[PDB]
This record gives sequence, C-alpha cells and structure tokens, in this order.
Amino acid sequence: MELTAKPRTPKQKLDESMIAAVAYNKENNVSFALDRKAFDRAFRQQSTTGLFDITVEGGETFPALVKAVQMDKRKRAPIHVDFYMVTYGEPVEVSVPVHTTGRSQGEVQGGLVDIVVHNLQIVAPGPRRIPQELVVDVTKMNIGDHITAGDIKLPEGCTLAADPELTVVSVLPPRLTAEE
Amino acid sequence: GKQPIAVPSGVTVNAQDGVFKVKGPKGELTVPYNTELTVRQDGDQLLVERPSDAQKHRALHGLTRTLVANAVKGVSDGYTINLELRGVGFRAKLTGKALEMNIGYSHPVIIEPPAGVTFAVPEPTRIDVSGIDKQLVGQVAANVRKVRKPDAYHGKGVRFVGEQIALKAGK
Amino acid sequence: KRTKFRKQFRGRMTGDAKGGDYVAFGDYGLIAMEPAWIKSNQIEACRIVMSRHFRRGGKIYIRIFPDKPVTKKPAETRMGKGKGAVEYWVSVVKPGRVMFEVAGVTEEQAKEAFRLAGHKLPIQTKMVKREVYDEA
Amino acid sequence: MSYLIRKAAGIGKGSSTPNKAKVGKLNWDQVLEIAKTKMPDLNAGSVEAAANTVAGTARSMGV
RNA sequence: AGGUUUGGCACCUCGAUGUCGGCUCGUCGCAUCCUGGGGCUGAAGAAGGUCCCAAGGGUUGGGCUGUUCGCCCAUUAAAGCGG
RNA sequence: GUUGGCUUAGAAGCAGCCACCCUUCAAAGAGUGCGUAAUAGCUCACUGGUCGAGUGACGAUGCGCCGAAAAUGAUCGGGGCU
Ligand SMILES: [Mg+2]
Ligand SMILES: [Mg+2]
Ligand SMILES: [Mg+2]
Ligand SMILES: [Mg+2]
Ligand SMILES: [Mg+2]
Ligand SMILES: [Mg+2]
Ligand SMILES: [Mg+2]
Ligand SMILES: [Mg+2]
Ligand SMILES: [Mg+2]
Ligand SMILES: [Mg+2]
Ligand SMILES: [Mg+2]
Ligand SMILES: [Mg+2]
Ligand SMILES: [Mg+2]
Ligand SMILES: [Mg+2]
Ligand SMILES: [Mg+2]
Ligand SMILES: [Mg+2]
Ligand SMILES: [Mg+2]
Repeated sequence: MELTAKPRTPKQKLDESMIAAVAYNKENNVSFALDRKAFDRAFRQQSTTGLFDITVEGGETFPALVKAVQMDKRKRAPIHVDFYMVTYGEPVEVSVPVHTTGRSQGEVQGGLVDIVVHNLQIVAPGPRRIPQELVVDVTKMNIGDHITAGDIKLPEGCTLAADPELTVVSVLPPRLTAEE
Repeated sequence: GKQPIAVPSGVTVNAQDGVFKVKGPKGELTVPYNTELTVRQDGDQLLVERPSDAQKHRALHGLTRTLVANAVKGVSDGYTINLELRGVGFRAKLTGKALEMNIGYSHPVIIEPPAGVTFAVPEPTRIDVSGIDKQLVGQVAANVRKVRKPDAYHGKGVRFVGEQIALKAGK
Repeated sequence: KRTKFRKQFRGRMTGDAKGGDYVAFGDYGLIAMEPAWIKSNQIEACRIVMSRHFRRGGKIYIRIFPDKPVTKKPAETRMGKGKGAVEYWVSVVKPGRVMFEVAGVTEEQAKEAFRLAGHKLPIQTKMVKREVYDEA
Repeated sequence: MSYLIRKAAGIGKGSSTPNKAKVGKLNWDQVLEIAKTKMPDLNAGSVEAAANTVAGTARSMGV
C-alpha cells in the first residue's frame, strides 16, 4: 500500500517490520523496503489476482501487481516479495483461483468435489478488470465427471494458458472395498 | 471486584497501620488487612482503593473488601449455619455449651466449641452453629460435618440444611 | 513404505528442507519442525490414525516417503563387516517440509485429525493454510 | 407419519441410505389426508398457512 | 528414567584385584510383599481391584537340585525387589 | 411433523451406520453433555428480561511449573543469596 525509505542497507530492516523486496517494469528497477505488518494485511486482500497502488517517499505513485514471493521456511513470514508492472491492455498472464460455486448433486451422492488445479495463469486484457476469482458451476457433475479447462468461463477474450483438456475440477467417488 | 461497602449506623472502624477493627452490637471483631493496600472510610459507606493495576495487586482487592464486608455483617447480624442429621437413629444433645453427638459410632463423639461460637440444637437431629466470626464458624460446622460425611449410597450423615446429594445405588 | 529395487545403503548428514513446499494438494497440511528420520511405520500409522478419524475418505495426501535403508547388529560386537540390510527403511525430513495434506474436511475436522497424528511422530509439528501460491 | 406414507405409497421399509440408493417418490395427494387431525396439532396462523406445512417430510425422508 | 541382564568398548590391574553356591555377619535404595494414612471403583456389607503417601519394624520351617533360580509340602499379616 | 429412515430384544437428539429438509416464531440444533432396559427427568445451542464495562478465541516470544525413582551422608566448592 505504501512505503517510505528504501535503501541498500540490510540491517535497517528487521529493527522494524520490513521485507527486502524489488519492483520492475523492465524500463527500470530499484531498491525496496516495505512495512511487513500492513503488507500481509494487504497481500491477504489481493495476491496475484489484482494490483495495488504504491506510494514511495519522494512523491512517486506507480501502480503495481504482486508477482512472486520468497517465503522463509521454519516460519510463516515472507522474506522477499517480487513485484511487476502494468501496461494496458497487454500485461502478463494472471493466476486465477477456482472457487466452485453451488453444491453438486454428486456430492449429495456420497462423493467429494475436488479441485485438481487452482490459480490458472490465463491472460489479458485489462489489468484494471483482472479476474480476481473464477466461478465454476458444479451442480451439473455427479460422479466420475472430470471438468476440463475448455469448460471454464473467461469473459472479454482471456486466452487459456494451459491445455484445453487439462482437468481442473473432478468429483471423487465414495470409498469402496471388496476383498478381505 | 465490587467497591461499595454498606455500613450500618452502629459500627465503628479505625484504619491505622495494619490494624483495622470494627465494634458493634454483636461485639468487637478485629481482622488484619494489608498495609500496602489503601483502605479508609469515604463519607459514610466504606471505600477500599487499590494502589496499582499490577497482576499481584487486584488479587487482594477482591479479597479485602469481602473480608471487611464479612466483618460488617459479622458485627451486625452475626452468622449461623443449619446442620441436618440423616440416617437411622442419629441424634444430638447439649451439655453445657458443648455439643453431644451420637451417630452409628461405638463410642459417642462430642465437640468442645471454641469461644465466640455457640451451639444450638432446637430439634434432636437439627444442629445450628451460632457465632460472629465467619471464618471460625466455618471450621466449627466443618468439624461437626467431619463426624460422619454422608455416604455415596444412602447419604447418611451430617449435611447442610436442604443441600441435595446424589446417590450411587450399588446393589 | 519399503520400496522396490535400489542402490541399497547410506550414511547420514543434515541441512534444511529443500523440496517441501508450504502447501499442496488440499486446504490443510502438516509441517515438521525438526530434522529427523521417519520410518516405514510412523507415517504408515499416521495415515491409519488420520483416516480412522475421517470418514475413511481418500482425501489424505502424504508428501513424505521412505527411501533410505538403515541397519543393525546381527547379534553383537564388531566382528565382521557392515551388515543389517533390512532393519528398517527411513525417510529424512528437514524443518519446514510439508508432510501430510488433507482434502475437503473442515477446520477443526483436520485440526484434530492432525493432532491425533501429531503423536506417533518423533518430532513436534504444526498444521497450516495457503497464502503463497506456487505452481510452475 | 410415514406409516401413513409408506403404506399408501406402497413401500415395505423405507430409505436406508436415501442419498445413495434411491427408493421412490409420490403424488401431491398425500398432503390432504394427513392434514385433518393436524389442524389443532400443527402450530400455524389461520386459513392457508397450513398448506405447505403438513408434508415437507417425504422430501427429507428419502421418499 | 535406572544401571540389577546379555553385550559393546579395551581405560587401571597379567613382578597376581582368588572365580559359582552356601554358611556367618550386616547395612543401604524404594520402582512397597506385610503392616500404617489416602483417592477412584463396574466400592451395598464382607472380600477385592487400581493409583497415591509411607522405608519404623517385620518378611516361617521343610522335600528335589552344587545350584542361584525354580517346582512342590505345611504355614503365614507377609512369605518384596535390588545394591 | 416426531419416535426422520435403516438396523437391533427394543435405539424415540445421544449403540449404531445413512441423511441432517419442512412448519411456527420475539426463538428453539431431527439436536452438545448427564440420564433409562427404552421416552420421560436436568442444563447448554438460540430468543426476551434483569444488571454493569469490557470480554471471548488462536497462534508467536522472555523467564518460570509439572513431568523429575537407586542403593555408606548430605550439599551450587562451601557459607549463604530474592
Ligand atoms: Mg552433518
Ligand atoms: Mg524446487
Ligand atoms: Mg558390563
Ligand atoms: Mg585404542
Ligand atoms: Mg604388587
Ligand atoms: Mg598380593
Ligand atoms: Mg513412594
Ligand atoms: Mg490400604
Ligand atoms: Mg472422576
Ligand atoms: Mg469394603
Ligand atoms: Mg505401579
Ligand atoms: Mg538384601
Ligand atoms: Mg440412549
Ligand atoms: Mg460397543
Ligand atoms: Mg452426525
Ligand atoms: Mg425432552
Ligand atoms: Mg435456567
């Protein structure tokens, strides 16, 4: 959301809560120091599903989308957080989670709705309007039904990143046994 | 905790050092209270402030007031507990100020009451402990309760007034 | 559990968890805090433990798995060679590595089903949720 | 209730596992004949508040 | 956890630290066999079960075996476990 | 509705596997624990009232607590130390 100081000096960071980071449009990149507290209060609200505005000290506001984040093992808190930029209406493919709305009548049949893959990369066009979620109706499918990637609704001409036939949601059959 | 203290018109409290005493119609009862704590009469009704918000403090706040409160109701209305004997042919008598109890025990068991306390047995199986001090009266009637603790089966023994007891029913 | 044909032997060393993620294959997952070996059993009992507390449902995922063979005294002493081919199989796990993951069960549902499997495990553990999303 | 349903619908037992192995359903007629003794019983406002009231159960029984 | 088992190891001892079992003499630990105080019980009473506190004292004579052990006879409040 | 259906000597919120919708309503789960051979019987979930200002739940960390029994007489070297 906001940051003030962003030096090369490493030990000024953890004295407060701040994450060593960067941002780039390829036209330029530069030092970053970001408050950790309001960041994971922020990223929590956003992720890669959408961009948020940046205000650096010195009166420079450049809108950016979160790209990749390097997490510390043995802990929760992140140690890195890469950032990328926005050029309308081209910009880089955005990862979209699969939210599975409605209760299937095959889960009523003793099965379990399971999403094989989430955060589909897709792309395009506006990164004002980005697909922060993906709605998929499962009431149709019952048991053994594999919903593929060509069945997923993506308005405004967002081309599928992966294969059309790749399986996203598949409802898994009830637990079965026969022999002793 | 609860700050207000209702003080009757016949009681006197002088708070100096670690000595806080109440004198009234039922006689004097003197219970020592904390010095580090602030206790004094504000107007008519009593007020006990506490020095800090610290954890070890506030612990003696909720303590102190009811201790003084007990002293208030102690020198005013006094205190009494009702005891009940249950089980076959249990009984109690009175010799001097002393309670004579006989319950299911080869050699009968008796109790000499400490001063300030007085026994009353208006009915053969009904025992009343009378007294000022709310502490001593407690251990007095807890001593009487010692003699036979009501069993998990038929509930035979000494109990409090109408206190209800669950039963095991083995056979 | 114990696997098919191999190289057959090993020594030992310890770093930090490399290929364990934070999350995968479900909502909730289990993460080891201490460097250690886990055997063919343990995790085998951990599966059975977790599944027992479920509907038996096939929603459980085990990212861990025994590879490393360990050995033992045939009877005693130092007489002779190194020996003990089948004693047990172990799977080394390092801190931050995610061990098990579950699917479709609720919050307390998998909280208690991890807790039961918390015991039977030589190390302390903590379960989790997803923030970092990494698939590539 | 279903003693007045199973018999009239021609069912021996009922739904053991209603979600998986299905039993059957029935015509809307079964709402009226069970509504005669349920007037003082079923708590409702007057007139037609008892229409959708009497049988919701067959739907939840598995029949 | 302990350090009584079989071991591992090879550290003092091969110009010598006598090895099993018994008998005699004791003493110590408590993870208590009895006795003393307790909680729970699928504890009605009686008789028990399990856990807790407790080391003051006590803990039988015999048959077979070199045996320790163990099995048996007749007892006992009990016929404790180790150092 | 009501003892929801299945099963059992019966199982009616609560042996138990399947499910967990509807009616009334300021509101009450085919239901959490106790209970019975089975319903009853007693509190919770939730609503209304009475009273006052906070109160409840997960993790992180500093320093502590229990877990903590072995053999001649004990102890941090000792005295002693908040
Ligand atoms: Mg190493
Ligand atoms: Mg990798
Ligand atoms: Mg040895
Ligand atoms: Mg050597
Ligand atoms: Mg010599
Ligand atoms: Mg010599
Ligand atoms: Mg002891
Ligand atoms: Mg005893
Ligand atoms: Mg109990
Ligand atoms: Mg007895
Ligand atoms: Mg024991
Ligand atoms: Mg001895
Ligand atoms: Mg029952
Ligand atoms: Mg059973
Ligand atoms: Mg259920
Ligand atoms: Mg009832
Ligand atoms: Mg009430």
